[PDB]
Amino acid sequence: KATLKSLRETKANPAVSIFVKTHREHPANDQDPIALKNQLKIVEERLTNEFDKRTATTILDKIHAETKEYNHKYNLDTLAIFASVDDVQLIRMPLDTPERVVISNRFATRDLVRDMASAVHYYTVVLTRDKARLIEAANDRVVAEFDTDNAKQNNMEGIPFPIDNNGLYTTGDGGSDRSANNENSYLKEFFNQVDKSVQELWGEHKMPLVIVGDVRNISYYKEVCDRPENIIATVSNLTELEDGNAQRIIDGVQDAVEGYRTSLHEAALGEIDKARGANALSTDLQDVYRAAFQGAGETLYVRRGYIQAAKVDEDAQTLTMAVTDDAVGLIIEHVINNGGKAVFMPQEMMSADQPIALVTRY
Amino acid sequence: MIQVESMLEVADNSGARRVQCIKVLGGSHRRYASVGDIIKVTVKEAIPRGRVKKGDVMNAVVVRTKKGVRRPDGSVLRFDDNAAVLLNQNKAPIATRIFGPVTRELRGDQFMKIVSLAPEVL
Amino acid sequence: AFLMPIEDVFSISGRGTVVTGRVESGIVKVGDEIEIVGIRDTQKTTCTGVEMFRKLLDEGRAGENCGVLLRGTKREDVQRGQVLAKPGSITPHTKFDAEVYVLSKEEGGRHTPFLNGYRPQFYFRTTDVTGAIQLQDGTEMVMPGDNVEMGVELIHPIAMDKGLRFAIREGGRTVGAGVVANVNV
RNA sequence: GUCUGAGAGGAUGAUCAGCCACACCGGGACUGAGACACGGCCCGGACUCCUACGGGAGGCAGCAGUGGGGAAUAUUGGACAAUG
RNA sequence: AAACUGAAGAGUUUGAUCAUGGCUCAGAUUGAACGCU
RNA sequence: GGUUGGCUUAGAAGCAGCCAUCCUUUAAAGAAAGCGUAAUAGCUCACUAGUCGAGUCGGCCUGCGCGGAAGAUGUAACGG
Repeated sequence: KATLKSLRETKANPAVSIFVKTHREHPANDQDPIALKNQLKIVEERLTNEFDKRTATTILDKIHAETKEYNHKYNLDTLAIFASVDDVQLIRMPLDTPERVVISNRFATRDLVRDMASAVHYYTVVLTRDKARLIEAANDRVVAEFDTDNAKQNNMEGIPFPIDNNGLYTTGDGGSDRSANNENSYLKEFFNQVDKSVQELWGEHKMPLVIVGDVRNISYYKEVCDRPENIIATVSNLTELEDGNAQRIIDGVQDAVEGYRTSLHEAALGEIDKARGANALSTDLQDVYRAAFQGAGETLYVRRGYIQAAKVDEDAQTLTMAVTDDAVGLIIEHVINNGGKAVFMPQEMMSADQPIALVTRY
Repeated sequence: MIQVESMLEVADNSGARRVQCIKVLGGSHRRYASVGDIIKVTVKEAIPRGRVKKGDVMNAVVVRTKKGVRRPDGSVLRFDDNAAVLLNQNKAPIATRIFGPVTRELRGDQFMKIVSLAPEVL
Repeated sequence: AFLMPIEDVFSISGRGTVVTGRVESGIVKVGDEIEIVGIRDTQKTTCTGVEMFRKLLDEGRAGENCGVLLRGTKREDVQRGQVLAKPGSITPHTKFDAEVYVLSKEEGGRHTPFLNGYRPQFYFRTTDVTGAIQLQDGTEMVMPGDNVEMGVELIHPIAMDKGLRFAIREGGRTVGAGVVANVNV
């Protein structure tokens, strides 16, 4: 059970979630073993205090049987351990979380939820005066390259990718002269055909696209695009457009992808304001928890690191200030479980005085 | 009569010494700025460790011109230099001292601060 | 007595720390012994002048927007929210009983009712402060439009006494009004 | 002279006493036995303030004291009774 | 009569040793600051 | 009226969707043809009775018409 679709459904007791700040490079990862030891120390002490020593010992030996072969030279940003009385699942995440221990019925999966909510799937259109390429990219990896062996190009009414610019002027025949200065018009029409192929492929999937290429090529394409509202980013400082591989292109578009995610988080503020005006936004922790538990909330807006402990009972729907170690984690779990959405807004865009908001369904 | 690419002295202590007009504001094809008219400037010469630095693009108001300003009786009033006072984003003065005289065309609401801080007003 | 909510805190070299506001009661004069009661512990000072528009004033009385110098006190030991009271006139409190009237949807307010454990913002004179509402024993809900006597626990002390009105917001949207009926300890 | 050192040396030049230099910055002098004058003058300058916008004023490195800087250094006291 | 009175070493390189040699410490002092009192 | 049909779903109450279309007071009333609600609520409809009083309703085919119908020197797409 290494996935979010299994952690939320393994409802053990006690369910122990341990988070360790790890490092990818040396000697920063030199203190990763010590951090792991300290987190397991507090885990053992709390488990003995809250439960029996036998159930602390079985859990800790199970964690140790899996962490004894851990290589700390291959650590990502966070090491998450999900331990039970019977199973232990440890996963490495490129997300940064604050080191903590959560002992509850369910596994603390708000970091997995945030990582999945930050997911961006997009197209990369790589332009050149000589060719066009199309890549499908998920977050920071290439999904596919759109070459000859693909299903999405089987039944195509346009030129399939990779598209060569075999214009009559490029080969030197066809009925045109260089003294006519038609080259810009030729580039515009070639990019128009490229956009035709892009739209044909996009109609079956409908994801935002990033335009990569020279500034002039991007210009011509933007003026020629049939659906220019779906364009979310343009990068003109990416190198080796014709020979570099898809992973290299996706590596080079990551700054623009992050800027796009930031723009989405900025846009979320307007919807929060609309809910506040319509009287459908709850910002108190008690009200937010009650609405989330009774399934009244459609969107949650957390401040990306707003952990809070409280006394929560699901009988009178009360939340008194400190117990549950992550009351915000419980709110996120209820919102997700009742078919809602969770948005983890950045700190510089959501105030620390009001770090949680809930757009309710009524 | 100040147009784009004309240089101006700075009649204030914002830190700038010379500014260059890069836009006469207030109209599609507007040609000249006289005294009291708002211009976009680039700072070409700034005092070390001042508030503005060389290359800032900001607002200024023309305060004196070599071409001169006309008066209702038909008199003209000419200065030996073209000078400007730097403004903030809301077109409000950013200085606390004014150098040299100004004219009464700055009288009003926004540039009353320049008028009150000027050594002499004509 | 004399009371002035502190609005702005700045300083003049040679003269000292000037705390401008609006005098709501009494008068202030050069030599008056005063106290700063509010967010932090009470600090006892003396008045060394009153001015307005960079001009010395004869005396500042209730109604005008006068500013006042404080003797010795520095400009990080006073902040917007405390009040310059006359010694012993008022006391800094964090627990009280109110006559809170919850706004209804028609006037703004909310659809949801106030419930015990709710921590809205409390606007006393010229300062907001988080405070937990504790409904009087025998009640777990307060519908909008009603008006009941609850007990408020502020996070940090606010100078107040029985009679002071205040507003309860939840984001800049007013969700209730109230008047302190009794201060506790 | 002070600290250190057995000494020779080394480090240092608060408080007390002698000498020198300076008095917001640059410059000039007047009066006088004595000054190029800390709480005098003239000119210029920066800064601060008053103005009726024409013009004016000012200098705590005196003693208290303020703001500021700082790790950090005090009273907005009394008397000329004593020595000057 | 007197002003003529004053001088300590230790630890640490080596398997051990002697030497060399740096580092460190025990003293005195202050217009001292900070912490506890 | 059983009844918020069962399921599903945060909620699914005639009216998101999936599976039946049953019964009762009936002159008649769909486990509902629409609007509406987060869901209920609410407004209609189908249907029935009453009023009035004579023809009326909806498909099919066929002829001729209408819209769909924006361009560059000047009407300028009957030669007038």
